[PDB]
Amino acid sequence: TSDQENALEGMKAFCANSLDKNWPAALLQGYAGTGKTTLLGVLVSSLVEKGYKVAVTAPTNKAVSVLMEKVPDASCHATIHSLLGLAGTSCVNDFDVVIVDECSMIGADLLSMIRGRPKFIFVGDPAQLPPVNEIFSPVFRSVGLRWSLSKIVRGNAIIDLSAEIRLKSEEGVPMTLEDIKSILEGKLEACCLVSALTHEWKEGRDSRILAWRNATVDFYNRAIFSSLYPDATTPFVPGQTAIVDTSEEVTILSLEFLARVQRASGETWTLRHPWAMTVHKAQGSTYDTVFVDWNDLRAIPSDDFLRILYTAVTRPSRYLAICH
Amino acid sequence: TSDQENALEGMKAFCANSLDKNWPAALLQGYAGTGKTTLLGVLVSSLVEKGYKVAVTAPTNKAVSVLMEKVPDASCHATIHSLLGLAGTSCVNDFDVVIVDECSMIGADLLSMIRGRPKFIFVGDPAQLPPVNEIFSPVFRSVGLRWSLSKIVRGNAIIDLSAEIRLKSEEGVPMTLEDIKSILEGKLEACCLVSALTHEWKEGRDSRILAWRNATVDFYNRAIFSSLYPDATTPFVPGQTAIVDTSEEVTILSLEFLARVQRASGETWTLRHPWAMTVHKAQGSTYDTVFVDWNDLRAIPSDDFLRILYTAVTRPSRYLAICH
Repeated sequence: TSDQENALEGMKAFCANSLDKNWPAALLQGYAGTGKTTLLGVLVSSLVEKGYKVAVTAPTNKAVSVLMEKVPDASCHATIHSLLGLAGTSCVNDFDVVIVDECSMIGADLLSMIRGRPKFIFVGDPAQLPPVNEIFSPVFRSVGLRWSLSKIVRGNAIIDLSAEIRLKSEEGVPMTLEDIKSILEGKLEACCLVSALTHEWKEGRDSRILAWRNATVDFYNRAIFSSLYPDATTPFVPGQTAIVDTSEEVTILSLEFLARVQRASGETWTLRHPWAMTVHKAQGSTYDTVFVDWNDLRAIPSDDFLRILYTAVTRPSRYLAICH
Repeated sequence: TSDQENALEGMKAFCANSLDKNWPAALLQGYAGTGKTTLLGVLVSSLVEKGYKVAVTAPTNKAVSVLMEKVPDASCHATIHSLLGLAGTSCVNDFDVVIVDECSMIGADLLSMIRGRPKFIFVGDPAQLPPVNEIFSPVFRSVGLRWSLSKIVRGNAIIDLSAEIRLKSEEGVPMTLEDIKSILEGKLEACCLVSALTHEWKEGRDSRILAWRNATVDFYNRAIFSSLYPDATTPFVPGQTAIVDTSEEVTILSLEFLARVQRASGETWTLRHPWAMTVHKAQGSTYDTVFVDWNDLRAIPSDDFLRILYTAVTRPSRYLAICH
């Protein structure tokens, strides 16, 4: 690869203090289909082989949960709040290299309290949404070392649609459903809901709908709750997966204004459906195969488009479907 | 070079339509001492040798005047307002490649009316000041192709001070005059005013002082006017160089509420001293050897520092001096 190895060779030397010292920063800036989360495996493998103490970190629990499968050579997979005790005790000084991930939603306060003795590396995508009440992630305003990856390298349709969306974003012509149909013809990786994903859930596979909030994702969740379990005697059902750490999926083991929440894998404890949801809560978390409701994203927004569509087309891992 | 050739190979192919089409954008993002204005010579030479019709453009007349010496192989060195007739006639369609320069001060309106049939390439530095009433240049928010250069490659002191300023910018420790003295000891490329640069002007060399405005650059200009010409019979003197196109130096040939302004080189016509000036008006324009008044930049600003100091240390070409 052209950009990938250039970005790697130089981070692999900035970590080893080959460059000038007192630089506690870096950047990657990959778009999609680039090794924005692929070259990190090689980097972490090399650093562990070098004898360092690396930590792979993410702002959300779902992102680091994915990273566990993506990066099986790190040491302290944790949330950004758990490596510094921000909200137990800060364990950051025990590490030599910190590799932050999905930094596109990282707020300014995280940069303010990201200080530490190890070398911090940031990974993000400038084409995704910025954090709430904030227009462009401050990590991209980094004045120190920088790197950039702008390709779609490696017969695919999940990322080709995102590339087309980005292409139409930099020029004035908008993107309308006829363009979607004309680009999604023959690829057959898109189907350009309630019963379909209910049948999916009967088989076991779980999906989601990337609609807006406060008006759609409750009507698009109560229907699935009624259809999947015909009898509704309790707000939840044993064996169901639930949502709220932050934005972490939990299992349900029993009930009773009382409930039970099996957290993590084996951690049972005591104390939001996972089907209908919003693109904002989707940022950073893949949620596997997902369906996209075009009639919601096209209707209300008029300026954020081509950026809401991005970060919504990149969520699915193998199957995407747009419904009109 | 590592980053330079990677940035070149890829622009040299995006221009030739080797990549995907309908991408009317690019980026370079060099800091200082990088080939942010050096690899452009090679690029333009290759494109002219390829048979294209390239145009080297800048938002200010001083920047393109410098580019004429830096780039002697272009075809239509002009202001950004002259290649599109924004304010005669737009000549942009006659060109195949447009290479914009010093894009760090380019406003959003320039991106809005930058549309055209040729392929537009943007060059800028994220570490410099943003355009007025605007926090971060929209060109860096480009979603299309991107490139980055972050080095100080190629016993020098004019850019080493800027590198140190940037290094102190990304961490919480500020930079104070004792640090300036400790870094500027033995380098002897800095002297860490009125009489000194008046003696400079008697010899012929002209310098400047990068102070603030509305309070300092008038007292720091009237004194030089009185000292350089002991008798003050007219606001200007024949043979003097003057300032205000926009931010373009002109000569004075005669006077008479009447005057004469020899514009350009040979263009005589009819109708701000060049000594004391502001860092804002300094952006993009080198103004050769310059002196920097530390007591002005240190006193009033408290947040913009390390960014006002940048774009003020990079203005001089061969000699820098800081006075306290």
